[PDB]
Amino acid sequence: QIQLVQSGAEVKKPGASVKVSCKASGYTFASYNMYWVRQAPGQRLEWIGYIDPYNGGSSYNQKFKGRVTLTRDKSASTAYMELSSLRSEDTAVYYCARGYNNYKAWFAYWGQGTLVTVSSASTKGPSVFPLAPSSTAALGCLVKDYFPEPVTVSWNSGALTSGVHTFPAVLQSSGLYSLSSVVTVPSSSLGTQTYICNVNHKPSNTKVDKRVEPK
Amino acid sequence: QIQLVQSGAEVKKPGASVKVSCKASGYTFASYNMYWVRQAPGQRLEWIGYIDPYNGGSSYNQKFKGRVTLTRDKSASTAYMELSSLRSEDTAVYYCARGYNNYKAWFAYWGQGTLVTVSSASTKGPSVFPLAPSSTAALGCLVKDYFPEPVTVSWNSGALTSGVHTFPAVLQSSGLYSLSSVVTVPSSSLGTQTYICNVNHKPSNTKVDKRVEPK
Amino acid sequence: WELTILHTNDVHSRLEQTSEDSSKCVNASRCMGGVARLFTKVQQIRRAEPNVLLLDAGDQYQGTIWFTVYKGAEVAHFMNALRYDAMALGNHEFDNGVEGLIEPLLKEAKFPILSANIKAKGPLASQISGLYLPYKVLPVGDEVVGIVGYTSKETPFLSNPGTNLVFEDEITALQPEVDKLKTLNVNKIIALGHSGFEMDKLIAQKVRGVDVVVGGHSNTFLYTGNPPSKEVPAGKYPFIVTSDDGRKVPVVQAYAFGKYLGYLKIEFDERGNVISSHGNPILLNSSIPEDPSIKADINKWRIKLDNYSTQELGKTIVYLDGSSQSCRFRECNMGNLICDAMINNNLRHTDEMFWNHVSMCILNGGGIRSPIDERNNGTITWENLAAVLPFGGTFDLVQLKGSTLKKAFEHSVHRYGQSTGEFLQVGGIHVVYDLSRKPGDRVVKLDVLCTKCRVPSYDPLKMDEVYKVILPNFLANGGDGFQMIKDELLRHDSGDQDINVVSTYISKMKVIYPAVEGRIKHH
Amino acid sequence: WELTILHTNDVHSRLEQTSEDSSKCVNASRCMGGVARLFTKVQQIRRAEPNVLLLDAGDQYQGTIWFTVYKGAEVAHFMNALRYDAMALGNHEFDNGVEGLIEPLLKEAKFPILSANIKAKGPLASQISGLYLPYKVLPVGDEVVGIVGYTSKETPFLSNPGTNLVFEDEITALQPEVDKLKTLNVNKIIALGHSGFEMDKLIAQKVRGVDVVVGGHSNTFLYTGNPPSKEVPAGKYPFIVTSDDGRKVPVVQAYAFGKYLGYLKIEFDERGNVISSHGNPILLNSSIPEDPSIKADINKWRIKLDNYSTQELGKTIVYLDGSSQSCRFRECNMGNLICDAMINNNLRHTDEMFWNHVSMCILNGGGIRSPIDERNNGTITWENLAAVLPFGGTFDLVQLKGSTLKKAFEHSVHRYGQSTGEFLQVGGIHVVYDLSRKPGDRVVKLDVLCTKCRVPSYDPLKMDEVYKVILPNFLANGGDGFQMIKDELLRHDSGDQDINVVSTYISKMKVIYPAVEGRIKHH
Amino acid sequence: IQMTQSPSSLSASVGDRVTITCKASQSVTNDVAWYQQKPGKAPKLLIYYASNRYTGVPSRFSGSGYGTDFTFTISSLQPEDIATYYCQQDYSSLTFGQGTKLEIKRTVAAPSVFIFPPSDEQLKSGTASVVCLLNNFYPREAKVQWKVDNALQSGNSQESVTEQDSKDSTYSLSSTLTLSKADYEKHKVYACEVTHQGLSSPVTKSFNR
Amino acid sequence: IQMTQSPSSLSASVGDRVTITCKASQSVTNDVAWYQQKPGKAPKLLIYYASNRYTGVPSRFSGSGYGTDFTFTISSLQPEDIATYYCQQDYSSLTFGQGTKLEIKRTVAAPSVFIFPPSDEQLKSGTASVVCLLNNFYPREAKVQWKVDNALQSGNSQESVTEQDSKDSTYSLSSTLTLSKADYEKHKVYACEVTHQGLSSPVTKSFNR
Ligand SMILES: *[C@@H]1O[C@H](CO)[C@@H](O)[C@H](O)[C@H]1NC(C)=O
Ligand SMILES: *[C@@H]1O[C@H](CO)[C@@H](O)[C@H](O)[C@H]1NC(C)=O
Ligand SMILES: [Zn+2]
Ligand SMILES: [Zn+2]
Ligand SMILES: [Zn+2]
Ligand SMILES: [Zn+2]
Repeated sequence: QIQLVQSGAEVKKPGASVKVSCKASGYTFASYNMYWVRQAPGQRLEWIGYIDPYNGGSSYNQKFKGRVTLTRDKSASTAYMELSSLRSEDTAVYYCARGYNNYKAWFAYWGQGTLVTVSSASTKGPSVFPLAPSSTAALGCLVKDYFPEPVTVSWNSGALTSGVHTFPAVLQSSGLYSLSSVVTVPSSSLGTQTYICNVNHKPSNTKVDKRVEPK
Repeated sequence: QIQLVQSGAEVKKPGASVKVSCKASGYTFASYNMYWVRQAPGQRLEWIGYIDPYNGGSSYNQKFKGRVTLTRDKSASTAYMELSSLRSEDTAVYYCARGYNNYKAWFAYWGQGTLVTVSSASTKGPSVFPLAPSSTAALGCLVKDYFPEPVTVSWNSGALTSGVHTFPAVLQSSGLYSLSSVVTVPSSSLGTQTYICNVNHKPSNTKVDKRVEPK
Repeated sequence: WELTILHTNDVHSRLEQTSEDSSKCVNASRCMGGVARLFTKVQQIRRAEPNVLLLDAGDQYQGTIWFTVYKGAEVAHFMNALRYDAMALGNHEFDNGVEGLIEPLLKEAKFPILSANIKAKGPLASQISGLYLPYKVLPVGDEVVGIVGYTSKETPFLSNPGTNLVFEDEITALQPEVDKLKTLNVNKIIALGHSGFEMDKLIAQKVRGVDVVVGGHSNTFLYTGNPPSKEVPAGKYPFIVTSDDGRKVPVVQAYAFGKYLGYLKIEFDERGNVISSHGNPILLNSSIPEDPSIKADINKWRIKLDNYSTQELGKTIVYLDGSSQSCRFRECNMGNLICDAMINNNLRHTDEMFWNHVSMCILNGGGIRSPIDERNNGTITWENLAAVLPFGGTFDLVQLKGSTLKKAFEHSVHRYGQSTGEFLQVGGIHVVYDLSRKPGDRVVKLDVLCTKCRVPSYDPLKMDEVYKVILPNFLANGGDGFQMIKDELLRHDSGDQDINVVSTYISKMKVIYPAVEGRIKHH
Repeated sequence: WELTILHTNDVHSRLEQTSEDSSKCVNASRCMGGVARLFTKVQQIRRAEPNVLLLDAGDQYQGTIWFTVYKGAEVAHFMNALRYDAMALGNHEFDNGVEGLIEPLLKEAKFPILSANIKAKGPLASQISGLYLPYKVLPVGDEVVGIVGYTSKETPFLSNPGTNLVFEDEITALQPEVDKLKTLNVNKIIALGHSGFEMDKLIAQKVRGVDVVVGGHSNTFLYTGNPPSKEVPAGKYPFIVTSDDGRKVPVVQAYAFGKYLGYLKIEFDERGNVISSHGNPILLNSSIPEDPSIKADINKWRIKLDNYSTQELGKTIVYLDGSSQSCRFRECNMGNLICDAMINNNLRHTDEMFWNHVSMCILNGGGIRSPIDERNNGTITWENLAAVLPFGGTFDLVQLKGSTLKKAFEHSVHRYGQSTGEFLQVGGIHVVYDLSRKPGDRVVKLDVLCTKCRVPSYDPLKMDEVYKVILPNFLANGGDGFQMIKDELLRHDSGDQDINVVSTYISKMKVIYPAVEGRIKHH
Repeated sequence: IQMTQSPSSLSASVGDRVTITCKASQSVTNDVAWYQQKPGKAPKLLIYYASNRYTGVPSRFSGSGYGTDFTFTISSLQPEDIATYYCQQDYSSLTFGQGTKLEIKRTVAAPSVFIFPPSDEQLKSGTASVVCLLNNFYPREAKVQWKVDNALQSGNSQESVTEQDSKDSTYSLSSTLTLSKADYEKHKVYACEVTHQGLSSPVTKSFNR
Repeated sequence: IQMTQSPSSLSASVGDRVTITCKASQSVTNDVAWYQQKPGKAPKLLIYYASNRYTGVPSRFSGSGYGTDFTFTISSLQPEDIATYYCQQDYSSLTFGQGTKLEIKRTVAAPSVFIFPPSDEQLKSGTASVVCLLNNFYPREAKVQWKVDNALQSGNSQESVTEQDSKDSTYSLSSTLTLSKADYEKHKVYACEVTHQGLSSPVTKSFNR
């Protein structure tokens, strides 16, 4: 159904290079140009470049002349975006996008995005703590002391969606992030229904499933 | 070149039948009518009949009411003439003939003839006697007392022809024929040349070779 | 004194019963003619009438496999079996030369064969002497009837008589013989011959002494009243001529292919003058049974012929019209097929510029000798084909100037209407005639198919341009009066055998359907 | 300000270089066109001229086995590789329906695709929304040029657009768009479209604001001076029209099959008014080398096509003229070939009284798409044939009254001279036209081949008589404006596939040599 | 070519007509597109060629303009429209606008306050985190004040507010008071006082270790 | 139909014009033929259709006539023409003429006379035959008279004359006097007297036992 699936979040030191992948399905990959754009915090969507996957010919935004290299594997229906000499300013969400047609850049199709964090700071896995309800009812999870972003929180493998509030991460004074994922559920369901918060953190390969229980 | 070859002389008793054959060569036998005629001594050429060899259909001279039957053997290119209830009046030379064309009876082609002799008498062989010269010169042979007519005299197996006079046979008072074959030769050759008369008589199977010498 | 004349002409090898159109008999119950049936009618007439004469006005030779194989021996044999009283020589009796006439026919016939305007010369004189006669006085009861022959003056151009036979003008040759017959006290004279209805009328008009004319050549059908079959009468039977000496002379012809038996009753006065004439040709249809003996004979002779019927060459979904009424008068679809067969044989892939070295074909109508019926599951056999093309000729390549070919097309129509053989069937030529015009100026349009072109298309004939034409050797040799071809052709190369060309073409095509598409147009 | 208008139209799958006649390239050294050679010329021009626009006036779709196999993906790909600036939709862009246009051409193109007089309806409206546009304002240097498309009003009868596409009159649809462009301060407006030289002339004259008309459809060749190849100019390049508002508007077309590259240099004043116009189509001959990169690409794509380039169907000894200059104007030998194959396919054995149930054939010249050359040892391959009959249609059997067929022949030539597809080719029919007569009354003679006959021959058409005709399903469905056929036909039975019928006949015949024989005649 | 969006941020009630502008530094013809972006997601194409609506986008969304001045409209503001809207040009190269954050005005809704004590598992690291949840409230203007006993804290604690709800159109606030294990195990009653427009008096939620 | 030939028999000189006729009882038109027949042979066709000469027959032979009156001519009589000529009709049935024997007139030639005594072999049967040979003479009119010793015999003896010739055109005569052995062995001198036009006086040839 025309889906673009990107490689997951990366954390790279300043000076390093990063290669983001974009797998296309639902149409003839080789027949349409693939765009690369990014979104840096409060900076506005910025074009990187585009590639013709038939011959590998690309056109780049002058801002990344000699820094970005666009490639593709035809047999794998995948487009690659490699950004070298990584600066802290490259901390952004990287997107691959395709047009409604091959003429204009009216991006009807987008990849989920790939967060690239350019830091010299050391990667740390979160410590997940439960937020037990005190005797309609609320309970949650405290995702404390982690680096870098992002962190993804699910409630019961991802099927419990109603009343869920996963709060934006806050940078502490230690240079570590602290996140809270909370859920409002009926009080009557505290002594039957189970609540498990599934915390994933790709850069440190942390996958914690915490059981939230009273008192 | 178109040839018609007949059966050979016959001698039959009154009341008997005779079948004369005629073998045709040089043309397609089945495609032309074959005629039959007879020549009796001093009685003029008389038509017997004709036959279409293709189907065996024949037209006959009314004179031979019945008696005469004309047939053929297609495979043998031979035509047959059978005359029954033989009378002494049937002593004749029988001929088969075919016209220049199949339209008119202009007999361009004739058989050699077949002598049929009708007699109630008895067959007798000739007695050959020499006719010795008396001292340009003549000598001969006397072919005496022979009843059946077909006789033939040759001088030295048939190649001495000059001066040869084979006289017509004469009926004696006994009912037997007497014939004389004579030859005129030079007198000078009587003591340095030989003379042999070869008398043949088919009906009695007589073949006499007589030596003619002086005095 | 009463005389019943029974007559045939242009039998053209139709020994066996045929289809209404002269072609091979399929549905026997609808079949006509044949010697077996003719015998029955002849035999019936001989029993009822006291003075009968059975006459043939020539062209017994050529027409079917019967002649191809038996070469005249079947003519002699079956004419002898029917007991013909006389026969005049036709032009087709010379198809196999003088030698082919002398043997089998002349030597095997049981009746006189006559001509009177044919004179032999040189070594032939003695060789043919007495085999054919100018006339023959025949006994009929207590009377005698003189039958005097004649053969078309045109025979040297229509057949192969050779150089030692001279064909004198019919009227000039006939007058002394008829005059001689009257001195021999013959007062009843029949002129039997093969020259055509126009000549037959001239003989009746100009030859003093002729009591009756019995003709052939033109396949003329004369009838009094409503005719019994598909043939359209040219006039009444008998056709009456008023002679220059003021006498009424009945002229007769009995169509062709032994379909009809010409029947003419004549009454003469004591002086041999025609005082009464009536009659009509007898349609020899299935009502008249075939003679069992003659049928058994025909069947015996038919075994040697069965080799030509044992294989299908191809099929036709259309009737193949090779009838003289069509092919000698206008464009016929058989003519078209043969010409298409003719050009297909000469496909030589040499050079660019020319799509093929030859695009044009011309075929005299007189060369097409039979139609082919499509109703026996459309099968065409070698036999079926051998009746259309019996002459064993070749289809040759010639180089003619436009003028030569224009003269050829004028000759084709110079005496149109007499059913003459010179009318041309074409291929890769589109001709238009105005027959109301004077002979020699009847062609009004003559367009020819191009060769020096990649797309073939029709352009007008240029008088000084040399064209390659496919044509029978007969025409290349000046046949049917095409003297301008023999005399003016620039090149002549002999080709393949006529019948082979057409069977090969049928076999390649598998299923044929030639049409009459406007190659030849009149007004 | 000077603009260089580079333009193509009616390329019709001529991706590879072709022979002078647009058929398959044999002798490469004498070969013309193709996208690899076009690229070279286009690139050379872009380097020398500052303001360039490369435009296509439709009909890239349908023509060779490139389209049969790649179904428009080769159009998108190679037009993107040449960097076309815009394309107007032609009639053949709907040959595979709307779905066959949307995918792949519309979604894969890297340039705008235009029409303006095409309005989508029902479910299609949202499905095609934004994929084709009425116009596009394009930046050319410091300036902007408005390009407004248009497609033949006749497309529902010529192709398969379906029922949810409405084709408005071109002049009525263009006026608001051009008027709108002038309000958006666009002073240089090009009308690019596929309607034919006559309509292009009317657009120039009647649509106020149109600076230059770039057309197609009619395969019009215009030239100023002595032309470089076999094409004969219909007029000068550019063709100057005087508008109803008194302006000189240049009108241009670049023939067809990518043989020529349209080249027009326009000089504009500051206000967007044409000061001058000059130019000529560029003959894309072997002097212009093929681009090695585009040639390597064409070769990569050519592999999937080769399994149809092999096996010989038969041979031809004549040039098979399937050129539109022939087939849309007069009798063409390819036309006669296809009709002969059509009749031959329908040979059905039934009824003594009928030689065959059907004898007539009619085929529109717009259905014959290519000639076949005889010079490569006369070989006819499936590929060669697929360029002549690319539509994958059927040859159907219809029952038509004589009047319906007479109306059909009147429609055939009602607007003769515009190179329109409705001109009829025939089989078993002999038609004569007098084109000097008023439309609807140009048929002076109409004779047809008989069916209820044993010998087929031509007789005049009877108005109330029902005739069986072999005809493509396209015409049976009322294509090319043959509404009287769809509406008045008495019976319709679908037949065999068009290409198979002609291949079978070529194979049966082995060696073909169709001629132009006079089936269609004028005055 | 620079794409400048004014209003930059705006609030409107449900059912309102909302108009947002995009200005191009030079003429871009009609080569403008509009996108809707929700927090953790990629932008969704809404309008292209300045006015042409993309496939399933509702008829209440529209675009207008030609060269330089562009307009985007929501003719009946719905709670699902809660996003940042971006304009884009694809005339010269490719540039985007800096966005317009759309927020919806709703009736005053009081927050449902909750107190969460630090878990025993957290007392391993040597620090204690006591969080206060302010669930589904409008407007976002809310005061969170921590009381260790009766002593008001003014150094520790970090606030965090969720993006407006797509259905409810409310906000949620999380405040986390952080002390060391020893400092925490010194005091008894920890409280979180909440002041908001929906609350008659400041609501306090407490617990004791 | 009867075919009657007058002259019936003839004698003419080499090379005189010889004309022979054939009369038919009824008209036969020209359906008449002529043949030449030599003794031991079959007839040879000479002329047919009354006037037509058959192949190879010499131009000196000719025929003429029409119905009833027919004529056959030899314009230069040759010794080879020595034969019997027959006419024939094939008009109604088939009938022949009774013939015309042609003999040639030559100069008088005397016979060479010879006497042959009876052989000793003949004296076994009891009878004696004494032959007299008259070799090559013209005309055939010759008188042979036997004298026993010297009584004239007028009971016994039988004459025999050969057919004319082909070259010489002469005749040969044989006379055979027959007596019994006893009657023969009684007399001494046996004589044969010959009287002919070529002999001045009757020539006598004798012998004695
Ligand atoms: C034969 O023809 C005659 C007319 O001459 C006709 O009366 C008869 O019915 C025909 N017979 C057949 C079997 O056709
Ligand atoms: C190509 O066409 C031009 C223009 O007619 C001509 O000058 C040139 O010779 C042509 N080249 C070839 C190879 O035919
Ligand atoms: Zn004839
Ligand atoms: Zn004839
Ligand atoms: Zn076209
Ligand atoms: Zn078109």
